[PDB]
Amino acid sequence: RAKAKTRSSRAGLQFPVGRVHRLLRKGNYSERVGAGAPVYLAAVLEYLTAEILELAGNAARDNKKTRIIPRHLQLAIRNDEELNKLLGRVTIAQGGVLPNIQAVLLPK
Amino acid sequence: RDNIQGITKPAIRRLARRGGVKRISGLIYEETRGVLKVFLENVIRDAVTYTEHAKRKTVTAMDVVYALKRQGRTLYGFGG
Amino acid sequence: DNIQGITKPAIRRLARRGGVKRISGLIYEETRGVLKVFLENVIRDAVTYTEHAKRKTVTAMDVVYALKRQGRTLYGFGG
Amino acid sequence: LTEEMLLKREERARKRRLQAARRAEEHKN
Amino acid sequence: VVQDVKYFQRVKWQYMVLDEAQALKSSSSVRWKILLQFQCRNRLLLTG
Amino acid sequence: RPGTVALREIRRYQKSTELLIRKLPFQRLVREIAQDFKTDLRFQSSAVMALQEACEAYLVGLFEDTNLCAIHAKRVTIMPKDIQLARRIRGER
Amino acid sequence: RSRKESYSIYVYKVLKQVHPDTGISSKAMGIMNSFVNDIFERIAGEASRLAHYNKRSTITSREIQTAVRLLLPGELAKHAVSEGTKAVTKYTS
DNA sequence: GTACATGCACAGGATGTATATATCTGACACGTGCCTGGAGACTAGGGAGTAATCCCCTTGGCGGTTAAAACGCGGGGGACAGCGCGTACGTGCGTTTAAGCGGTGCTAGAGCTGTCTACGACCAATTGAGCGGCC
DNA sequence: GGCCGCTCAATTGGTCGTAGACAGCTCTAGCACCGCTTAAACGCACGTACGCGCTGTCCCCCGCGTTTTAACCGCCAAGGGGATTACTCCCTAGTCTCCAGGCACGTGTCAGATATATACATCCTGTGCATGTAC
Repeated sequence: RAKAKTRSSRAGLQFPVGRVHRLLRKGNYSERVGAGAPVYLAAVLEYLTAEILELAGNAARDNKKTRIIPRHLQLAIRNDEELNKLLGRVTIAQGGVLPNIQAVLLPK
Repeated sequence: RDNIQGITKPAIRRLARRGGVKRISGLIYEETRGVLKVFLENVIRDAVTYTEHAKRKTVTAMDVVYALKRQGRTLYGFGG
Repeated sequence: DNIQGITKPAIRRLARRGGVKRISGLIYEETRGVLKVFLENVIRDAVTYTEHAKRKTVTAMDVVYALKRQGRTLYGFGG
Repeated sequence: LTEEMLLKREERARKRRLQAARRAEEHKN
Repeated sequence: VVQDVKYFQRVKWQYMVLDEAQALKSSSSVRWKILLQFQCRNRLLLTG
Repeated sequence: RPGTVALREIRRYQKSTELLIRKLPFQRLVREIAQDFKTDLRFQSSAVMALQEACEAYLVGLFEDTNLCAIHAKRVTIMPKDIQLARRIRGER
Repeated sequence: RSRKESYSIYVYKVLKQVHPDTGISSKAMGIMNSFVNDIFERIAGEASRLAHYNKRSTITSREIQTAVRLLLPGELAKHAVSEGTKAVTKYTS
């Protein structure tokens, strides 16, 4: 009982296992949310968060700046054939578009 | 009144040029305006049905985001 | 290797239901690739539903749930 | 039935000078 | 004052103090170019 | 020259991040299209920005698909028939 | 009063691990919160189907392992399944 | 002109249900305060227009060869019985999460403090164009 | 006829102040989450009852290998419709302002349609049989 700790810290996660369990159990996704589900899901969300942030951080550094902006996220996801399936029909606020040409356009 | 014409000829030129097209035949404008208006019409109608159900007068950013989920044409960064 | 058993005549018939006036000879071999990759989507999803159910047998429900997830629902199988 | 804005008007009017005066006394030190 | 020009200009400042006033010693300054334009009657300079 | 500054224009709007449609014309157009769904609507300032982001994105994707139609038909010049082809084979209408 | 309930702390705790030199803009925080929120709804939605598709009452690691295998594409699916099994392995002792 | 799949009824248990009961989510009425509709004044870029002029798409004649349509050559796909590995019921046992009521942590807010870049702006150096002298 | 002499109008270099917008607080307060319950229902492990799906040999219209041809492919050069870009003026989009009013949320207490204990009954699913529609 002395000194409580997060179920995230017990899993070895940043992502909030309590919050994820609370959201699963009030979202009516099941009548019985077993605690392995929110731990596993928090880990899945944390991995996808790490992958998408690392690609965005590379895109930001390649664009010579030390901050993630929605442009650096669009220039991460539209440069990855995996995340361009997972996010393949989502729109990014301030993201713009990938720079692209059909070769038939180019002069001389 | 007559607001569909407010999608200006340079604005079509620019939006099509972000889309990478080389030559705009002058036939393009009114069909592009009508197509846009019909996509707006669907999103707005859906957002209005969420707003009417919610017993509410103000269309929120959530209602347009939920209309974009209902249409499977989602938009991140406006919340949710 | 059994995809070659999907016949050039059957691919003509299957295209002719789509109303095409004339075919070209490259279509038959490329259609076999399109059919194989479409199966390599829907089967792997159906097997994933089959594995979740602890089954050895791929059921009507296993393929219906895959086709529903692929947004190409088929009425007249399962329920 | 028609004077109904007054009980809204007074609640904003008393806020105007109070917040301007509050900010004008962050200017104390 | 060199930035918020409209938002000063809309109010009729009747009489002006301008202070440590060596700041206006060049006509090339955007300060001098702007500060000429406020419709006050009397201008008083506090040159240290 | 013509078509060369039209091509050089592509790289500027594909690198740059801002919205290309004018806010007030778009804002009035949303309210106009809403009038015969309901009178006397209020629109939150964030909602119309979201609707504009969705509409410019929908058109940019439709313009790529339009460019695909034209260039497949060996044209650098787009035509309304490219939009009719795309809006059919999209499965929309 | 209402409260924003965002994932902002945790996406930042992860950024500061993967790129210690790099920060998050307020609009990119929005995109990240949207991505986490949508993937949670996508996975938990499919997990609720996967329970009733076997008429099981619970959801557990196997329902979400299945939902990840269905929803995610190539390499990301095996990586997410590896991370979920690693976290549950540490959590269960 | 044919008879296997449809169409109507028996047998019967479960599921659609009524009466009886306690209560938390929803309705209502109150106001705060957030903020959006309206609407004003001005800026000055976006847009439309007149306009010049350059070049692409469609067009029409023509030559090539591929699919169509026909035909010959010949076998594997649709259909019946046995084999034997799975799939669907039902129970005991209890693993597993429920649902509870506090103890404590950490997550969230508004704001501060600290950037701290990065931008105009002012301030002082020092330099090139402006006009004149000389043999 | 040519070059440099004095003057003053000129780029080209460092501190001041701000404002955007995080970054990390800098707490701090509150509300979820964690802890350690009391407890019971869904899941497993277990066997059992059995279609159901694999795997065997028969047999015809379908698969596949070659035939001429005629209309479609696609080229080439004409040829004229029309898109871009030249340029300036005009006007309404941007911008922030600010009001005053609506109405989204806050937030309080009351109460009624819902969950659910258990008691009914009639609804409508598996199997069988009668017989007629598409082939």
